Amino acid sequence: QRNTMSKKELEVLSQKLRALMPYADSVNITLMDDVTAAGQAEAGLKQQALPYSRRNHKGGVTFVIQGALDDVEILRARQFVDSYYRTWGGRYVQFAIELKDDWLKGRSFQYGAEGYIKMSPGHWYFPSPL
Amino acid sequence: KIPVTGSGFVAKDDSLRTFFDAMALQLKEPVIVSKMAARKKITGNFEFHDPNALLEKLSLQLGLIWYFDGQAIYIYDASEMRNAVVSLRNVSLNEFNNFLKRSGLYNKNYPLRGDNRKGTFYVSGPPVYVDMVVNAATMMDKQN
Amino acid sequence: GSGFVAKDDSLRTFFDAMALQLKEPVIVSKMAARKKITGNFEFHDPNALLEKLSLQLGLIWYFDGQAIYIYDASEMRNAVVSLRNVSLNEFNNFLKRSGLYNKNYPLRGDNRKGTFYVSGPPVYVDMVVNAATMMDKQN
Amino acid sequence: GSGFVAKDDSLRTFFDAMALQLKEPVIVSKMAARKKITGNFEFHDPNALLEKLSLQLGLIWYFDGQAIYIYDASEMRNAVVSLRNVSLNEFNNFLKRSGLYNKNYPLRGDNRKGTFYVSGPPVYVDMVVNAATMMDKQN
Repeated sequence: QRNTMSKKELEVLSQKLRALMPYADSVNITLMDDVTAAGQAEAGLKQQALPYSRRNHKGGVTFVIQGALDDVEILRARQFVDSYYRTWGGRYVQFAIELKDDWLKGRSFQYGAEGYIKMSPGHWYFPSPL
Repeated sequence: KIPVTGSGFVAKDDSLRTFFDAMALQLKEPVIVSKMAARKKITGNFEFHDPNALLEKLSLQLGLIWYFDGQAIYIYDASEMRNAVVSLRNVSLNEFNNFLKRSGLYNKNYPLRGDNRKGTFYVSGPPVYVDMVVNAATMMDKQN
Repeated sequence: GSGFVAKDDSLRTFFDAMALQLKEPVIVSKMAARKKITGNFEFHDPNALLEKLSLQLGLIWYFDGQAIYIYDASEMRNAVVSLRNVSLNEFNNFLKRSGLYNKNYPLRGDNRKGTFYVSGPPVYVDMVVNAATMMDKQN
Repeated sequence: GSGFVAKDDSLRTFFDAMALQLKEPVIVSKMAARKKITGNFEFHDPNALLEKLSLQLGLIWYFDGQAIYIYDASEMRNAVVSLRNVSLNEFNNFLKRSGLYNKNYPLRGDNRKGTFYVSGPPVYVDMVVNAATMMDKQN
């Protein structure tokens, strides 16, 4: 969904990538779909029950895992990220595991006169008194 | 250099006096917090898009009483509510209530309980409201 | 829904948590604030729960129209008061028309006489005695 | 072109710097002289800057015609007074012609009666009570 090269100028790229790797015989080029690379990254992060946050923008996505995670949520998030970078790489989707001292693991709310309103994700976090 | 995006007041262990002073611009009147009701604390991120509903909901979750007499907002706590019984002689409750309605001190949360055409009734509320109702009711009998 | 998980709370910080489902402010006395209570409670009808808990704990309460007062049982005071020119039917109709008539602590006495007997919470008896000796002197 | 650069002043150091752009001297009380302020200000419209700062800091102010008195909000007093042989409309017509009429703290009461209610700064209430009681003794 982001490349606009024709069939004639896709064999030029395959013939030029063949000259870079002298051990190869013919480089096969296939077009992977673009929403499957973000859906597998989202559903694999929901399956481990990890508090995450998705930020969609043009030309790549990102998933942020903030908060005071415990040892099981760190070992499961690090094992899934290292089992995903092998398959798809880090050109499109990037993970953002970071530890801060707030008991709400990423989310934030403000409270007035009707209940709670879910705030937009920002960089500033409220420090947790417990 | 204050990085937050929206609007609101963030309180980190405030003393319930600087909080209600921060709500004193959205409320267009100054706020007078009492001495015993300023020993409580509050912590969180708040947002005042309309203040008269937040003040009513916070007065019941924290436990407080408050009164607005046209110029300021007096805030007490629940354990300071005082009451009194007053007996008129020549003016009725139905026309003293017209004095409160014409002036602007009528408060529907703390009305006057009593007979409509009589002289004795019962009032209970904040100490700035009771000490006004008693002093004006016993100053209208000597006027008439 | 709603509720309040109390852990060693002390009956002044507990009834203020019920002071939102009840729509009136709650005033707890000093002797009734020494007792403590724990557990997970659920507020969906508070006027049926405060009646049962004021008997299991031992308390008396009263709602005068603007707040709810709570004392313990050993704070009840009594009074025997007399009237000179109005009867019991005038005072009971004054209480029913004003709205301070409490059906659980009524006035015991002869229906056409001057004397009766009041017994209840100290904010109820201090109103009935004052409004009975300040009303007959008006006439 | 003008402006004060406050670095940890004491609200008496600060408001005297505004006493040139305001054309009247400023008198700050000693309980409202404990609060402090910092920042780069700009005195181009001080009658709206004094109004905005008195609500953010928490203050009440009154200008009678010679000076500007500034109190903190916890010094607001109130009083109820009764006039025997003059009504509220001629006393308010006295204040409209004497220039002591303050629209922020008006007089609450019946429009042709003797009893009314007043609240504001301690220099406004102590003037209004003495001026109200010094006309009935004159009549």
